[PDB]
Amino acid sequence: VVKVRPFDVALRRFKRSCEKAGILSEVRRREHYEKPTTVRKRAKAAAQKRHAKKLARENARLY
Amino acid sequence: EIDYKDVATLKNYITEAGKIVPSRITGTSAKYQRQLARAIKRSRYLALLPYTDKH
Amino acid sequence: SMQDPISDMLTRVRNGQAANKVAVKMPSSKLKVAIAALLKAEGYIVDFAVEGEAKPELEVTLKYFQAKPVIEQLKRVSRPGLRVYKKKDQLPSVMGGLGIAIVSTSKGLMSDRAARKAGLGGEIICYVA
Amino acid sequence: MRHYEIVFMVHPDQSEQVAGMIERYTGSITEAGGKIHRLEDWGRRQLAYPINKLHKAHYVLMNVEADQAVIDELETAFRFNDAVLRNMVMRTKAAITEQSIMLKQ
Amino acid sequence: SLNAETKAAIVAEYAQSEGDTGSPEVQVALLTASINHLQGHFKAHKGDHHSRRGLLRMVSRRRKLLDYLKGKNLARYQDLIKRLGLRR
RNA sequence: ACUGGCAGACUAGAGUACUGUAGAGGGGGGUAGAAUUUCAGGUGUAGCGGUGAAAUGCGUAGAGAUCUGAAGGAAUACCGGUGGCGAAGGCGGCCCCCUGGACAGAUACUGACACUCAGAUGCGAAAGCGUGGGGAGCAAACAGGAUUAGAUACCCUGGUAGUCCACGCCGUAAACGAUGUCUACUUGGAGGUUGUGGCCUUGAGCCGUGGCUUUCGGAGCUAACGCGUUAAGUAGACCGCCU
Repeated sequence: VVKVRPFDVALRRFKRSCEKAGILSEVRRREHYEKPTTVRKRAKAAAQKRHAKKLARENARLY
Repeated sequence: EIDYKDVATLKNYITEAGKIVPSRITGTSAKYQRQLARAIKRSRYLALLPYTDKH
Repeated sequence: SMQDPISDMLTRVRNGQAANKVAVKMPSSKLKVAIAALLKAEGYIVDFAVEGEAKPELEVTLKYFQAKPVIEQLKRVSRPGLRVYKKKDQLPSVMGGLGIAIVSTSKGLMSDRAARKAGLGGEIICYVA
Repeated sequence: MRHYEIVFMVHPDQSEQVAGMIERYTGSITEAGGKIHRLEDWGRRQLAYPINKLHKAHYVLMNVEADQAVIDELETAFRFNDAVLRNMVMRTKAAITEQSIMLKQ
Repeated sequence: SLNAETKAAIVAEYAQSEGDTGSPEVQVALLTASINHLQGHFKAHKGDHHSRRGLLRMVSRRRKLLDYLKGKNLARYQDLIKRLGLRR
C-alpha cells in the first residue's frame, strides 16, 4: 500500500512495499505444489552452501 | 514479558502488512521470538492486531 | 553397561600412553591395584597410588622412554565373554618372551615367567609388551 | 484450582448488558469457590478487522481462579450468549491482580 | 499425573523406614498408582500410542522392581503383592 | 588369585521422592484468519483461459474482471531456524481438556534392583484394503487437445479412485546417518538451543556448570572417499547380519 503523497516515486515506493511483503516471492512459491521432501532438500542445500561459503570465505593472497 | 494485550509492543514486531518480523531482523532471542509469535497470534484472534493489511 | 573393569583399566592406560598423558586415574579395585603392582614390578609403569577411602581412586603414573610410551601392547585376553585359563605348560609367551603375560594363579597375580618357574598355571589377564 | 484469563468481546449494541454479564458470569465463578482476581472492562474498541461486519466491540477482561467444570460452564454460556462475539480463555500459571497495559493507557 | 499429595499418601503408607522414597515397596506402590490412574486415560484415548509407551515403561519397571524384591525378601514381596492387589 | 555359589556389607551403576524449565511429543474437543471452488445477486461487455506456439475448454443463454453475500472442504502465510520435540515412523494457526518423556537444581531415599536380547510382543511414511461418512483443492485411471516418425509419455483442458474423517486391516520404503544397543577412555576451534550457579545487573554482560544439537579439523582409523569426543579412534557386553 502506497499513498501517492509525484507518481514516479510512488510506484517505486509501491514496488518496494510489495518486495517487502514477499508478495511476488509468495505467488511463485504457490504456483505449483512443492513436494515436502523437495522443500527440505532445497533448504538443506541452502544452509549447506551458505556455510560452505562463509567457511572458505574466512579462508579467504591471489597475487 | 509479552502480553497478547500489549498491542503497542507487539506492533514493533509486526510489519506494515501485519506479518510477524523475523527474529533475525528484530534481534529477539529465540525464546522471546517464540513467545512474541504466540502473543501476536493471540492478539490477532482478539482483533487487537490484524492478520492481514487487507481484511 | 561397564561389564569389564579390568579391560577399562587397560584401555585407560593404553589411551593415556597414546595421548602422552603423565598419569591416568580410574576407580580403584583390588585386582586393578594388583595389576598395577605387577606392571610396576615389570617396569611398564612408573608408579601407582590409591587415594580415597569412600570411593578409592587409582592413579597409574605412565612411563615413557625416549619419548615413546613404554607399553606397546596392552591386550586383554580373558574377557568376561570368553575366559582363558592355561595350564603351566601352556602359558603364553609374549613378544618372544620379551613381553609379559599377566597370569592370575592361586598364589596371586604374576608374570608368565614367574608362573612357569612356580609351576602354576592360571587365568590369563592380558599381554603387556 | 487453576487460574484463567478470560477475554470476551461483547457486541457493541448490547454494551448496556455487559455490566449485567460481568455480574452474572462472575456470579457463577464466585459461587463455585471461584476467586475473581482481576476484572477490567476495557469498554468499546475498534476491532482490527470486521467481525460479523461489526467494526467495534466491547472488550471485558476477567482473571479468575476456578475448577474446570466452572469454565466449561462459561465457555458454553459465551457460546450461547449471542452478544458475546469472541472469547479466549487461557490457563495462566499464577493469579494476576495488577492492572493491564490496556487499562494503564 | 499423580500430583504430590497422592504421591505423599503412598510414599508415607508403603515407606519401609523414615523418609524412604526408594524402597521397592514405595516405588512399586507409586507405579501401581500411576498405572491404575492411567487406565482411565487409555479407555478414553485408545489412539494415544505415545503415552501408552510411557505406561508400558511403568508396567515394565514395576516387574523389574518386583522381581528384585522377590529375589531379596520373598516375604516382603508377598506382602506388597497382597497390599497392592498384584498377581505377579 | 580369578569366575561361580552361599551369607553379609557398600554406593560410584540403575532407580525413587521434591521443585522448577523448554518443547510442531501424543490423544480429545473447540475455534480463527487468508485463500481456492461452487452458488446467489449487483456492475459490466467481449473475450477469457492456456502455450514454445496452439488447440481442446469456457463466454453473448453475459464469460473473464469487479463488488457483496452464502455454503462447503482442506491446509494453517508470516513466525520458521543445518530451531524444537519424539524410540522410530513422525509432529507446525490459536484455545482448552487428558496425557508421555526429557532436563536442571537441591536434599533425602533404595542398595547392582544392571546391560543386551534368540523366540515373542508392540509401534511403524505413503500407497493399498474393508465398512460408513465427507469431498473445496489436487490428481493414478480415463477423455479430449497438442508435440512426434509414432507419443499407450513429457505439455495443455478436463477428470475418477484416492487424498480428508471414524473404526479396522496391511507391515512395507533410499523406514537413510545406507552407521545395532549399552559402557568407559582419548588433542582442539567456531556455532545453535535449553537449564542452573556466581559476579557488580557495577551497564543489555562476563565467567562457571549441566542436557541436547551443528560444523571444521588433530591423533588415530580407513581401499580410498572420508570418520574424527554425537568416531568410522581405543576397549568391553550382548544382539542382528555377510560369505
